[PDB]
Amino acid sequence: GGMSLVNRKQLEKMANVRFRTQEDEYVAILDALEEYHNMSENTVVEKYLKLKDINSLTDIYIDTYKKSGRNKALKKFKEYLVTEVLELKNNNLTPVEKNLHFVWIGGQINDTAINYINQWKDVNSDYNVNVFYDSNAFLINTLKKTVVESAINDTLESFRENLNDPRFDYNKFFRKRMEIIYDKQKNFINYYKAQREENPELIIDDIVKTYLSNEYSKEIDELNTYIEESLNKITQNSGNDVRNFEEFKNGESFNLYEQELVERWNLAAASDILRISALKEIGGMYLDVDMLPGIQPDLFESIEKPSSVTVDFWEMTKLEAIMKYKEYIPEYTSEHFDMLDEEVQSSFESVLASKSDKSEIFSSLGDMEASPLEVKIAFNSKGIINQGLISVKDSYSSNLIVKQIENRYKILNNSLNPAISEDNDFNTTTNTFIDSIMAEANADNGRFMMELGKYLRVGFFPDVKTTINLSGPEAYAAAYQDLLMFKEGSMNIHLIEADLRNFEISKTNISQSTEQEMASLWSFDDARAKAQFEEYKRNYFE
Amino acid sequence: GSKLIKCVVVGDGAVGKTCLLISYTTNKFPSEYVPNVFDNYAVTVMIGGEPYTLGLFDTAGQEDYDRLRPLSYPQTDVFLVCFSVVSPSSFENVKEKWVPEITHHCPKTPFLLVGTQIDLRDDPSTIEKLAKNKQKPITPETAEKLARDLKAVKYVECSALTQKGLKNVFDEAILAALEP
Ligand SMILES: Nc1nc2c(ncn2[C@@H]2O[C@H](COP(=O)(O)OP(=O)(O)O)[C@@H](O)[C@H]2O)c(=O)[nH]1
Ligand SMILES: O=c1ccn([C@@H]2O[C@H](COP(=O)(O)OP(=O)(O)O)[C@@H](O)[C@H]2O)c(=O)[nH]1
Ligand SMILES: [Mg+2]
Ligand SMILES: [Mn+2]
Repeated sequence: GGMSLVNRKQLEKMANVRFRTQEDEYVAILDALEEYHNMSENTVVEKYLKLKDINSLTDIYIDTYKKSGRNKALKKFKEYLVTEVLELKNNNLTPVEKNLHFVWIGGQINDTAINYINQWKDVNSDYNVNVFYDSNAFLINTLKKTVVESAINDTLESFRENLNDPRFDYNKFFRKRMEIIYDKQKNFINYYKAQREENPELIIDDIVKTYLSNEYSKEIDELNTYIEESLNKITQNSGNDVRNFEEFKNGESFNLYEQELVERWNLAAASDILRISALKEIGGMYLDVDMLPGIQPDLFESIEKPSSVTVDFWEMTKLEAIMKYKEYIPEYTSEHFDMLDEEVQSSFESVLASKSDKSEIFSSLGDMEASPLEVKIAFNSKGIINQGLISVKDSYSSNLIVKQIENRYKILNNSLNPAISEDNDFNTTTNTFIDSIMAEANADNGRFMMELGKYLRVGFFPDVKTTINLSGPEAYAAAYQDLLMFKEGSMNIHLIEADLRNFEISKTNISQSTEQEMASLWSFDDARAKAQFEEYKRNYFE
Repeated sequence: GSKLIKCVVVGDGAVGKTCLLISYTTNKFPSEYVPNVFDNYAVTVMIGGEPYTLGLFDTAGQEDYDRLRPLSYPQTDVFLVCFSVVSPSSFENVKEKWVPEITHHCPKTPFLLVGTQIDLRDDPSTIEKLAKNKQKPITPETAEKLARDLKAVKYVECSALTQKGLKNVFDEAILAALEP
């Protein structure tokens, strides 16, 4: 597609100037560019790192000589470098280790998550399946459920005293609920820190159930049975304990993992940090437990798609039909399928009747190849999302994402830790936190900082998506930019869709329009917040 | 495009800001759900045989983010000040909140006044529950006057659902960002 990179001869012709001294900085560039070409027995990582040297060399020439006439030629040389990265990425490939990585932490894996995972097992017999759990942390979801429920009723006690709606909308409800959740959550953190200063060998679940027994009179026998049932269930479903994943545990992002797991009860974020380190150290394809295998290309491409239905409507309808007539997943929704005409419905009933094996319904992954430089990512509505990742073991980008997540957590904790150290209510702690954010905010990180200031709200307030910017897809784009701009710790993303499309995965490798993907486990929108309000009102009145 | 146009979409919660940018950049209204993706709303446009990257940024309209939101305002070339024509509180917050806020942080930056959800003008259900007060939907003539009064460049209507005036809103957004 592109154009071969310029030779040592081709660059002097390009960067030629008259009355020129051939500088030591300029020769350094030619010297490095010559070596790059006779490097035909080296791996792509060594090659990539040459290009990084070349670019860093080019940049010091321009910083030292700001009026030189070669600058305008060397900048165009730089653009050739970034093109060669894509040449590196596309030609010399490596087979991807046949590992499918899932992550379910914080509580018991439900049958929907297992049913979905089994669809990946049944059609990828050659694939080692790994379902990551954290044996010390089975009670985080129970703790969160108890504290949030407690906070819903405490919030509604301040609503019964008052009338229908003087100014008591769903907006005031989630604001007041947020203040009460932050007092309870801070109380648990304070208890968690005190117990690990007393004896730091205590596991997380041991501290959670004493806290639950002491504050909510929870029967510890029923919680040890939940733990034993959750450990039993995951160990029969390809479980891999995080605690026996030593490279993660000894890593620098484990303190970040436990921050979200224990302090924030954000398991989406904890899962964001763990997934990338599992690729860096084991390699393979990571998948979210709400993602299904890809449907076979020539299937249902006999039924004409009606004009009166969205494409995205059609993609959901497919899976619904499969499950309705082939029942591979029980309790799967049928609501989009049940909204078509009887004739187009029986069209689905005919085509599916004609198939016997699940190989004839879901594509298999098979032998997959990829570049040692790249981590491939899934695309959704013209945007990257880490709900599908393919990476070669110890890929250059995989390390770049980890450092990107680590860097963002450094900025956050820098501004957050001083504020939470002062033991004040939510509103005061927010205001102190934001004061610090604005001080460290410029035009390059402003938009990222804009999102950090909501960090305490994540998973308890409507329309808060800080996790995306901290541990999620933003850090993957900033990494891809780091790769393409021979940089470390990119913040201001200058890349567009077509740039990022370099790292997509075939839409035939994942079905993304699943039932469970429509319900986010860590985020909710305004509309779903308004619903919850009338739901809580009636659940309290009963 | 070697030249980048920062357009920042501003306005009250639940006026159709997010759906606006999704509908425009993907040609698909997100009726089903919004996936938790890195947004990266960036359209390449050719104008007088010169390539431009149009950068679109969503914002949190709510009071709770009144101090965080302007952190994204620097380097802004054009604002879409948005209001739902079936929500006169969103329209009355254009004069009272949004136009002051952008003239405070970006005083020389032009802004389009943008009507959203126009399809819900001719919607049975939403009229009579609105008609349960003084409230009536906002006429394009009322909003064209507020545009002139507040020194907006233009008034533009659109529906993210029917994509009706949708392409025009953003066309006029680059025109604001190139005019003196
Ligand atoms: N009828 C109609 N509804 C819309 C339109 N744009 C958005 N909506 C809906 O109105 C609500 C506005 O939400 P959103 O787009 O998130 O606005 P934001 O909160 O201001 O970003 C959502 O429930 C949308 O589904 C439109 O053009 N027409
Ligand atoms: O209680 C939870 C909730 C989420 N997750 C992890 O976080 C991912 C995010 O799932 P979701 O689809 O809810 O995220 P979204 O797609 O809404 O960003 C899941 O697949 C899990 O790996 C988890 O381990 N425990
Ligand atoms: Mg929005
Ligand atoms: Mn999901």
